[PDB]
Amino acid sequence: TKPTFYVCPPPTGSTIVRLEPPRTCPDYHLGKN
Amino acid sequence: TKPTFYVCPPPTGSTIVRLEPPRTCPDYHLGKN
Amino acid sequence: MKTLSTTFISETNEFNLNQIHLSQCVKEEARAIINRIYTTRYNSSHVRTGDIQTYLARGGFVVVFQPLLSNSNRTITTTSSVEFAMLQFTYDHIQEHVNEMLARISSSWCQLQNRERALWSGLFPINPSALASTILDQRVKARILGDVISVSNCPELG
Amino acid sequence: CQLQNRERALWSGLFPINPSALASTILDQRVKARILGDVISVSNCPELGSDTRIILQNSMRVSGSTTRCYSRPLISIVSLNGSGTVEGQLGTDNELIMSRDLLEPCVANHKRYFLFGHHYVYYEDYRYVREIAVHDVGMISTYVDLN
Amino acid sequence: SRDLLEPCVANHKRYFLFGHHYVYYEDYRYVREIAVHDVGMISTYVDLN
Amino acid sequence: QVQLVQSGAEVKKPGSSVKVSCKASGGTFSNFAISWVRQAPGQGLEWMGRIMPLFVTSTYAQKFQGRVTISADASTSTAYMELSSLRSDDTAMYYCARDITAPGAAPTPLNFYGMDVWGQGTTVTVSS
Amino acid sequence: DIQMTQSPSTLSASVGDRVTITCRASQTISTWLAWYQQTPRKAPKLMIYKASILENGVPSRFSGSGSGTEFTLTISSLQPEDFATYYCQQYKSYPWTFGQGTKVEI
Repeated sequence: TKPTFYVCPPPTGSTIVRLEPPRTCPDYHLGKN
Repeated sequence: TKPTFYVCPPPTGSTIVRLEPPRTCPDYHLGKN
Repeated sequence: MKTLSTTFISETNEFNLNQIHLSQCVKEEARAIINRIYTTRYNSSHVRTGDIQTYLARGGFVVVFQPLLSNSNRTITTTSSVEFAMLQFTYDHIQEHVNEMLARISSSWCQLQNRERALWSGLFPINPSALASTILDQRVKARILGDVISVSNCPELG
Repeated sequence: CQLQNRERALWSGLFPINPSALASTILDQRVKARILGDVISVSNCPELGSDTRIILQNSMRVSGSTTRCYSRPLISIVSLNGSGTVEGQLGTDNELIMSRDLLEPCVANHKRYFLFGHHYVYYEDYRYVREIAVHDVGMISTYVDLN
Repeated sequence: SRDLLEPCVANHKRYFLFGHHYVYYEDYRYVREIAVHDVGMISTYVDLN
Repeated sequence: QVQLVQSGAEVKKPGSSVKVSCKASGGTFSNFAISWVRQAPGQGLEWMGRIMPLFVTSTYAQKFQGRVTISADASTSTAYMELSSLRSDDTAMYYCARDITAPGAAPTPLNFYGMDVWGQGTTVTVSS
Repeated sequence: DIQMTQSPSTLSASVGDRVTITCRASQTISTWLAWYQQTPRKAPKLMIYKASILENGVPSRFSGSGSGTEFTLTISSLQPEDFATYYCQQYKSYPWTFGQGTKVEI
């Protein structure tokens, strides 16, 4: 096929992001009396 | 809520640790004659 | 009842055997049988927890149940099959086991993701564009502006 | 088991780059770690208690010098019991260093965001500019779902 | 070869793996040694029972 | 703990100054951003300017910018709040508040932990 | 922002009531509000800063919430030392214009 190249312009502070904090894990209440 | 900051004093060689070596994986002998 | 592979389903209420014709046998017969079973098997391991209880199971059965604890007028019509109760036992078993395993898979998956977040956070300074392109499923160019990441889209060369 | 045994290689190869973050994740507890050759020496980080006022300084520039500037914002830990005033700088993940030993060649067109508690304080050309809450910055997630 | 040199740091303390032991060098001199099985471990392994 | 004190019961005629002082007790006075508030009997409260450490600027409020002048010493641990106007509306209970800060701090509301400690109250009257 | 409103003047209550002293703002104070307390023969004293944070020396029966132009001071378990005037304080841009009234709870 045809190779595709990219062009990456220098970023700008407009779109800033962050890593999401760690998700809490559900406690499974499996178990009966 | 209230932000919590930390204070990290410089470590000391007292408590040294290491990464545990890779665990062996169990061979599941599922299969009958 | 794991020895029979049978699960009976009663109500939470007791059944009064006085509503049934000619039910004088059950009380004392079951008392004798339960006392023999207790004295021969659970004499030292467990202890009784009250008098015998009588429940009307589903499908027309009467369960005379004696609760143990470790040292730590009408007539009843019974069906001609206990296949439904074996089905109930089998479904309960498979369902409980598969649910425990699914819960374990889920807890481990959450812990593993929460740990791989540390690798992702520690490797962004080294190569921000590659990690941001993988995470965003789209080719971008990223910079580390201190504690944040500033991304920008990379249009393909026409 | 195979996947864990393979991710051990990533963990072992990334400890030199950032020992404190990886050791805090592994130990499920905030620590400070050093690589002492082939081992890791950890140390617990006690949380900054009350009666403590952390002040954020306006400029990141070294006094008098123009070719040298600080990398992270400077803070003044003012005391309330009369114990004086500690002067350090703002570390990472709300870590408050008790010294100002993180310097850098003073770059041109400087723009950085720093985490000060629940806010991202913004410094442009080594001076305070504005601030934005953490909940306002957009997120990307490294988490894969399993429902 | 001996092509791994460094600017000689002050207050030098390092542990090196020599087979089944962690040989300890303080200020660029041998000091002591400790078996690998004696050093405390941290595990990157998540369990799935 | 820290203590701030004003002059006391003051009676001044309209056409002069007041020159209210505010003596401190501790805190080194290098971590004091002295603010001044007031309210006349029957009014809520008001704000009359803030003098930050390295006391040279003394940013004032909107309504008293042409009237009041606030200064400090950093060696005597005092703060003065002269008005020199006394327009007959200057009849309130002038307070000497204080916020914790440091010299060279950023102009950010993240560094404001409230006016924790206060003064006594002056109870100034402007009438003959 | 530069001008803030308040709650009714009195809000009479008794010992053991949950009273809210809601005061509002003009130009979206982003959690930069402080609450005070001035008894008739005292000086005001800090109760809440950052619209949610208590000051050292204040019982944890006091609370605070709200993020923009809508902030409440909800007290619970009103012990007999809550019969005082309360004030909202704005620190987002000078001048720091004070707010609330709420003369007394009797």
